[PDB]
Amino acid sequence: ALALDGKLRTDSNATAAASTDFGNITSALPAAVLYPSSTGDLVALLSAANSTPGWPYTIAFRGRGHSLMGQAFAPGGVVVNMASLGDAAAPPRINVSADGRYVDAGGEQVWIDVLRASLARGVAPRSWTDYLYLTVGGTLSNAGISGQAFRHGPQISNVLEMDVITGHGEMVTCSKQLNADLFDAVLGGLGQFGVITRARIAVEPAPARARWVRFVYTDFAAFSADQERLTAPRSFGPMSYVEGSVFVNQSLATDLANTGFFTDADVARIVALAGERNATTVYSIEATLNYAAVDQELASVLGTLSYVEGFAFQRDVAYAAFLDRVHGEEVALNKLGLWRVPHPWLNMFVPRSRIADFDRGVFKGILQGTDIVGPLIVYPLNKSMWDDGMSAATPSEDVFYAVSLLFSSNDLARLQEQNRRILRFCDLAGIQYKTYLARHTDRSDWVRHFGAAKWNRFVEMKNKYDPKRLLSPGQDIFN
Ligand SMILES: *Cc1cc2c(cc1C)nc1c(=O)[nH]c(=O)nc-1n2C[C@H](O)[C@H](O)[C@H](O)COP(=O)(O)OP(=O)(O)OC[C@H]1O[C@@H](n2cnc3c(N)ncnc32)[C@H](O)[C@@H]1O
Ligand SMILES: *[C@@H]1O[C@H](CO)[C@@H](O[C@@H]2O[C@H](CO)[C@@H](O)[C@H](O)[C@H]2NC(C)=O)[C@H](O)[C@H]1NC(C)=O
Ligand SMILES: CC(C)=CCNc1ncnc2[nH]cnc12
Ligand SMILES: *[C@@H]1O[C@H](CO)[C@@H](O)[C@H](O)[C@H]1NC(C)=O
Ligand SMILES: *[C@@H]1O[C@H](CO)[C@@H](O)[C@H](O)[C@H]1NC(C)=O
Ligand SMILES: *[C@@H]1O[C@H](CO)[C@@H](O)[C@H](O)[C@H]1NC(C)=O
Repeated sequence: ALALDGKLRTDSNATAAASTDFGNITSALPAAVLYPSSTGDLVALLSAANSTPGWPYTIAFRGRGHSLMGQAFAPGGVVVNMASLGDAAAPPRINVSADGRYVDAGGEQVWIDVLRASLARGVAPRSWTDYLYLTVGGTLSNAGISGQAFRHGPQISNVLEMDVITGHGEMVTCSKQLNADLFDAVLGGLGQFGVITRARIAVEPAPARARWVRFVYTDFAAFSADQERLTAPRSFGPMSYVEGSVFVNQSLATDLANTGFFTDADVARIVALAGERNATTVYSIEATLNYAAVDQELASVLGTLSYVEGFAFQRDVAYAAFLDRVHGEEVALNKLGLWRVPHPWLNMFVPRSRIADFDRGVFKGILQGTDIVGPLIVYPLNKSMWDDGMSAATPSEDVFYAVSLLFSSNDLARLQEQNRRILRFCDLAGIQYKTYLARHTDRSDWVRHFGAAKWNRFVEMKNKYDPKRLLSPGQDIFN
């Protein structure tokens, strides 16, 4: 039925393209790839899967395949090429509401396109990812975090409603008011319960510009205290975005230059500072203020901080240019063949009470004396802005840190071993971290990830919405 319409492809080129991801570490060939022209095609697949005894195929939903460890694969199954839903010129897959208070976006749509459509109506989503070439459905199946999340929550806290087709092949509209169980399950739900075909995203009046600062520290305690100050509830302070980065001594000049923020003269000044202080690690807060009034507002906030005097660095850019900053980084790295490489990324949420310990063991310990390529990102988040009824798992403390160690790769085995060593350190130290963007490979690890109560809920939702255990098998939770 679908295959004859050219939609279900089994040819080598189709299966090969759906067999690798951004991680570039694991691969798994699907039996077939669906190229749906409409949500009707997805209903048809899931309905067939639901109603057919001896249905052979697991089903994954490939967004843009930005997964690190095969989460978007369907080994010997069917991968849905979600992008196909956006092929047709009409009808539009992104609709800003009549009053401009939300934007409807297809699950397959990339956030960069949501941005552009929103800005055309003078509005924009409030909560982002660092990198915009990711799908709406993909980030919402994880959490979606960036420097705005401290004050607006992750992207999953900025969804009004969704259309989801479940593993039963039923199209369901869900929200806090209707089918809330599915709504909560799908958000951070790792593609386990159904496919998001549309999500209603909160927007705000679009700021025109961002004053964009980097502040330099040699002292982790000062660096982290200041991040916590900037992101503390008052309602929040003036900063629109707060992240941070870590720079190890061995690759200091190189890693500073690789931010794309510091000029060569800037780098030289920071290298000189680290030298005089014999610092093994340098830290930088990255913050923005969306908008002479800016000058005074910025001066007032900076006055509350304790970065090294002389080491505030400023840029002033269009809001959209700030948001899409990493696109330029990809273009540059790709030209040098340094983008499409293995990415043994380590991402976790570390409770505030143990972040100094993590710094001691990892940044001042394990990572020392290595050539680091890729950003090491660290910044606090506020639990209050997360909904613990949703599937996403976070640490128990009111404040926890996003720690994203974005290693680019004989190097791969070394980096993989290093990541195991970091996790070993955390476990031995009794740090109650949660992984993010990682898949686990046995039951006990997944149960630990969610905790007993949330796991049991996760299973209840799985039985309700995907009883055959077909969906997103690359997460290795039920497969
Ligand atoms: C590649 C990368 C990823 C990334 C990032 C920067 C880069 C260069 N920066 C991020 C950031 O700042 N903050 C953040 O939260 N995440 C960031 N990411 C990671 C990214 O969110 C994940 O890669 C995520 O998976 C989104 O990527 P993508 O849209 O390409 O989705 P996928 O990898 O193909 O699929 C992931 C899982 O979700 C299921 N899925 C996909 N679409 C749907 C829909 N529509 N409905 C239900 N489930 C869906 C897949 O089956 C798979 O399991
Ligand atoms: C954006 O809005 C348009 C309405 O203008 C939606 O287009 C309709 O979509 C349904 C099914 O998705 C079709 O049966 C109709 O024929 C379409 N109407 C028009 C006027 O073309 C579109 O679905 C919306 N997009 C999203 C993702 O919500
Ligand atoms: C959570 C996560 C994977 C964030 C990734 N962020 C980024 N990923 C790749 N390049 C970047 N440059 C700045 N931030 C970058
Ligand atoms: C990673 O990318 C390279 C191209 O540089 C490719 O040859 C290789 O097969 C990929 N590996 C995986 C597991 O995706
Ligand atoms: C799912 O399958 C069952 C048969 O066990 C059937 O009763 C139901 O109609 C199916 N739903 C859809 C939408 O295919
Ligand atoms: C920083 O690393 C360089 C080698 O790359 C070394 O010469 C220097 O001693 C290191 N600085 C400190 C204080 O660790």
